[PDB]
Amino acid sequence: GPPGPPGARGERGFPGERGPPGPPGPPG
Amino acid sequence: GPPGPPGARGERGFPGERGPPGPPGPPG
Amino acid sequence: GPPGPPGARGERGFPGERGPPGPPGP
Repeated sequence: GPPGPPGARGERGFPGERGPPGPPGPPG
Repeated sequence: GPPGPPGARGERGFPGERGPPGPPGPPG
Repeated sequence: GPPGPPGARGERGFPGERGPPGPPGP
C-alpha cells in the first residue's frame, strides 16, 4: 500500500523563562 | 502501506513574563 | 498506510524582558 499521510503537528514549545529583576532604583 | 512521514514541528512556546521590579534605590 | 509519527516539540519561547527599575530609596 502507498505511504501514509504526514503525522500530527508536534507539541508547542516550552514557555520562555521569566525576565530578570530590574536595575536598582533611583537614589531619590 | 508504510507509516507516513513525521508531522510538522510544534509552534514556538509562550514568551516569558517581564521580570519583577528591581531592588530599592540607595538611601537619599 | 497509517499517519506518520507526531512532529518534534517547538522551540522554547523567547525569554521575558528585564523588569523595570526599583522604587526610589528611602
